[PDB]
Amino acid sequence: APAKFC
Amino acid sequence: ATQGVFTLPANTRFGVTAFANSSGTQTVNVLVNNETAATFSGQSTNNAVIGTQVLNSGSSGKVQVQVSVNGRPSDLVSAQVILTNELNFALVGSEDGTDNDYNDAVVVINWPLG
Amino acid sequence: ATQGVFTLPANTRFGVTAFANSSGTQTVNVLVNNETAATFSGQSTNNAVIGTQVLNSGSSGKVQVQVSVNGRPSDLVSAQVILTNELNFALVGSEDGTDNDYNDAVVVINWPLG
Ligand SMILES: *C(=O)C[C@@H]1O[C@@H](C)[C@@H](O)[C@@H](O)[C@@H]1O
Ligand SMILES: *C(=O)C[C@@H]1O[C@@H](C)[C@@H](O)[C@@H](O)[C@@H]1O
Ligand SMILES: [Ca+2]
Ligand SMILES: [Ca+2]
Ligand SMILES: [Ca+2]
Ligand SMILES: [Ca+2]
Repeated sequence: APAKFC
Repeated sequence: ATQGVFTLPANTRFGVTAFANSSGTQTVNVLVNNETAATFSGQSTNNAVIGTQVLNSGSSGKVQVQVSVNGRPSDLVSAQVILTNELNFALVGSEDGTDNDYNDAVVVINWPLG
Repeated sequence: ATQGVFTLPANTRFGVTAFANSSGTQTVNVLVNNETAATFSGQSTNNAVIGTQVLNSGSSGKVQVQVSVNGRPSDLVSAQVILTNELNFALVGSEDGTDNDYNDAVVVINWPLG
């Protein structure tokens, strides 16, 4: 469950 | 030009509602007099309401809408429209990607209430 | 003039949401090609969402919004506004009484979706 920011 | 920034009449209640149409999780911030007054968050590709609330425009009447996805500001388009000199709509669209449908978070502000 | 009637691009999905700001119970009918396709009901003086749904504009693309309060047709005002030649809003306010704030039921239609 790939989580990302910016 | 600057987009998503609206001058409301002072000390007036307004509704703000945010819709989603993107596989990206939308973060909407509503600022009153430069202070974050409300924050909505959600993901939907079927126009789901990801937040709704009543705010007061305060002494300055300045309301600003900001949209970001995973902490990346979306590009904004906006306008205000007034019907029979009474009913106010402030409208925001945003784009978090490349396809330019500008609906990824749609934000609607309306006043007066009651 | 006629109000609350909108020609959309054919066979297009669109959002429709209704707000309430009256002490009267608001009834909102949305017709697609002159046939009822959605109906919302609710009472609020706090801009509560009384309904939200996605519809298809069908082959004609004709969409009509009606508002009643306890069987009584409300006076409508409407307009459509398009942002960056892509994001569409169809806006309706209505008056059920005498103060003319025209927010008694506020209906917002937006497209494209997705
Ligand atoms: C990917 O996140 C693109 C994002 O979601 C698509 C399904 C579509 O709604 C597009 O407009 C949006 O930018
Ligand atoms: C009733 O007198 C009028 C009805 O309800 C009020 C609370 C207010 O919202 C008014 O605008 C509406 O027409
Ligand atoms: Ca997009
Ligand atoms: Ca989209
Ligand atoms: Ca009224
Ligand atoms: Ca009212």
